[PDB]
Amino acid sequence: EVVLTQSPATLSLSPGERATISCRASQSVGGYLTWYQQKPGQAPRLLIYDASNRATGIPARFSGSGSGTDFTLTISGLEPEDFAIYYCQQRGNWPPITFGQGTRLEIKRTVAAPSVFIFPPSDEQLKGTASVVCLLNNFYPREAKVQWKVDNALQSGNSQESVTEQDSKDSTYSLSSTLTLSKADYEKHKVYACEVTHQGLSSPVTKSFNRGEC
Amino acid sequence: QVQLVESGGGVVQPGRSLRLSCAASGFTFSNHGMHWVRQAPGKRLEWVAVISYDGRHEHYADLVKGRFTISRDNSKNTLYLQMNSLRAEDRALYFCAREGLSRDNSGFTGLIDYWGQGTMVTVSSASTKGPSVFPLAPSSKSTSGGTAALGCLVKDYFPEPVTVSWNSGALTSGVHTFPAVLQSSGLYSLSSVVTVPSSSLGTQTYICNVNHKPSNTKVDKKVEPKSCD
Repeated sequence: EVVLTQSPATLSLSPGERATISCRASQSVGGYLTWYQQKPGQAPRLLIYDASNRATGIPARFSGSGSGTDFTLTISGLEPEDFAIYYCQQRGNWPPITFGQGTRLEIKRTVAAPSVFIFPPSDEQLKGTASVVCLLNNFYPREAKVQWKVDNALQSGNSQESVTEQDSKDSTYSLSSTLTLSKADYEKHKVYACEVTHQGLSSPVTKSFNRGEC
Repeated sequence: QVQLVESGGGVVQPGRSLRLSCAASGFTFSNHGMHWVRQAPGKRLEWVAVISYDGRHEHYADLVKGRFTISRDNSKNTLYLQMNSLRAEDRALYFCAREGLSRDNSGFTGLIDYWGQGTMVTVSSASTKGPSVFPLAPSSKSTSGGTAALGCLVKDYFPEPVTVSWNSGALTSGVHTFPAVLQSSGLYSLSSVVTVPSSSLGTQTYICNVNHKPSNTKVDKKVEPKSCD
């Protein structure tokens, strides 16, 4: 199968700038390369086919170029509606029809460290499981990590995280991580800490509480 | 005026079957080859299968070979995807897509030009269940420099989705409802938070309105501030 590799994985730009997205194939596919745009909760939309031909209604600011194994999607004068995910697809050697892994074009803004909040389990939930929540609010860029520690023991495999889509107004993201323990284990320990790693923070920030503190 | 409307999506037990449909209109269905492409939430697009305009030829992705069957009924402009021996990893949004006409009115092109909005397929043996809603009360540990964070933990429900609003919809600013997450129990969980001025904790009540229509369950949870230390 033809492996399609897009680069970069994510592009951070602002309105008015030029976006350059690459798509490289493991083997030659001539000019049989298509580009799609996909917005969350929406199906992909045909942009360019045959490497450089724009589909009906697609504005001239979108231009495709390349041949063989190297292709490029260039978006000049970026507009708000251009921020989405882009995929390349080849029809030079198939089946199977193959797609690139996608490139995320997001809005660039200046770094904003996350405001960190931590929530102990509710009395109501305590009445057989305990969930501890850590909130990383309105930060940028998107990359952020949360590490859980119980009585200073690094936690593994017992937490799940989720991230919001980039805010349309302030261009920030928010992340929430939940540590789930059995009530027995929760009553078993005292210190619960959420360690946050984000580039807006020169060093990791730790947010914690003792069982029964709040 | 090209339209492709998928249907048939829903929850299916692991190992069982499900047949998807795609009603086409706005173009000459019998002249185009058709495809099925899937995509797991937040994941990449994955081609599934293709069928010629006259149904004489089909091709499948290696992951579905021998399990899925693509077919069509040109007399009713309908495309089908018979899925058998379903697996957890088959979960995804299934799109039926049209491919462009061929030079010769005979071969495949692989030029997928129109996509339907898809139909969701979930493979699980979990029973439908409304969520338990727990408060994420504001306290010293969740209040920073004039701003307080509070929310609701919408836990253990199936299947998706749930909707969350604050103060009957009057509170929208500062609200963040995160993507649901699948627990090892097979049940979903999600959190909805909102940041407000610390100065409002004593003058404004906060309540999260949670709705899970698959189980037709409604829950309004009051989130009250707590003292700490």
